[PDB]
Amino acid sequence: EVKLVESGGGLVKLGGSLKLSCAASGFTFSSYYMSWVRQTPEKRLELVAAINSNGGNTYYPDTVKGLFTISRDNAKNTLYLQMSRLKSEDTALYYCTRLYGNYVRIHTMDYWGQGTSVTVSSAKTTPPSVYPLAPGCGDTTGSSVTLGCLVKGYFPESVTVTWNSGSLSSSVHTFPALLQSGLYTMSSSVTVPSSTWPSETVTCSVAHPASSTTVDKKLEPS
Amino acid sequence: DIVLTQSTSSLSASLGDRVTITCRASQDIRNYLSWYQQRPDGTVKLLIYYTSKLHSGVPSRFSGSGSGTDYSLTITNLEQEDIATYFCQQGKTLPLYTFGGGTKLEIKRADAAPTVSIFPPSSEQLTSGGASVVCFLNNFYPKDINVKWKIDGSERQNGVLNSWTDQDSKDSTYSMSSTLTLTKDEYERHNSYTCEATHKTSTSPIVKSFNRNE
Ligand SMILES: N[C@H]1[C@@H](OP(=O)(O)O)O[C@H](CO[C@@H]2O[C@H](CO)[C@@H](OP(=O)(O)O)[C@H](O)[C@H]2N)[C@@H](O)[C@@H]1O
Repeated sequence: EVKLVESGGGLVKLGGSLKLSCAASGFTFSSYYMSWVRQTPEKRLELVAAINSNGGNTYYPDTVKGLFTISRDNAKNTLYLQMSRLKSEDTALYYCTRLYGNYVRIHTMDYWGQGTSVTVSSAKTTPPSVYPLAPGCGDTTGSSVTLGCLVKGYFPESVTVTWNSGSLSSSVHTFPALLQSGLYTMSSSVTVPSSTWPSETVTCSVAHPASSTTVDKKLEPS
Repeated sequence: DIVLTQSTSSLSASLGDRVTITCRASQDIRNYLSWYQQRPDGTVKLLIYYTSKLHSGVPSRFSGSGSGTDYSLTITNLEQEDIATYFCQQGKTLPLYTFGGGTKLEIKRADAAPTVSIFPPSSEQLTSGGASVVCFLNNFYPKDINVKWKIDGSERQNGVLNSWTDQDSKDSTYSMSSTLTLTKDEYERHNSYTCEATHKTSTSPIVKSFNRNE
């Protein structure tokens, strides 16, 4: 504290509505301007909306005016953003921020929350297909050996890959997801000593919380 | 509608050196320019506001300067915590704030060649009618790499997905995964499968391969 914690994000259909919330602590909330900033998946930042201390004036850049409504509650230390007729393009990370100014002007954002993810899309929720990646044949067997797990055709984000190794150790590369034919594909790799596999069983477990699914796939040498 | 341009998208530097990032406004913002640091996990902190004022708790090796339309952020004696993306923001008139597009700050290290692994499709994926060939290229430096796929002596980009990690916080290397997505029939059409890397660590292409007929 100063601390800002967003909530209410998730998956919404095209043309849907959503309300985010942000709880503030560690300062005198009612003394500060506040705003919502969003960061697109292409990583561009933009101001969505701002509000003065008592909430009498709100401020929208012509981009957002007004599919978005910003409001606050100075008793409950809470900032809200309400959104309606959402479009694909409103997919982004939404940050709550406290504004700071001098006596003349509000000009900077001195604290930010962690952000809430919002995904706006028509595509149906889909668990991933998970395929083990074992080296095709033959060698070089090599000093260490790299195994993988391809996670394809899922929606929305994200997934979690857990490698069961099982008391070995190994580090893991997780590769960021990409769109392909409407859905996400990602992959994960793990590297182990060659005298260790296929002697030891390796399994990749993939969870997809939006579908509430989990699959375990054994890395078959054959 | 004031435009901010950070012309440099990315830059490399070594630990200890002096690094300067520039921001150009399309008009006079009268020193109402701020600098933010975004980490790969998405945490954003304010570093510097009103051109040169340090936010509380920010290390004194960050400084800012400028006026009119031209501003910059300098990091003296770079530390690994400073690897991050840096954004400028003009705040002259609420709600007309604009941000620059960001400048990625990468740590320099010795050239490192990629450990390449190629993976045929599992018979499980083939059973379902799909066929994705995957190549991993791990722990390399520098970031610039050109992977392509050759199939029966024909280069292919259609259906190719490439995904890069961030710089690793422990060895400062990069990794990437290239996946060639095909139908089972497209896959069976051909026999020779090559994941070919072009990287400054090798004079000639680093290649990994297999034949379908095995
Ligand atoms: N007329 C005042 C006004 O000029 P203008 O905004 O129209 O360009 O603001 C000037 C800048 O004020 C300084 O703003 C700093 C940023 O907030 C502030 O530092 P702190 O916030 O750390 O306290 C500083 O105290 C302000 N004086 C001002 O010079 C003009 O007088």
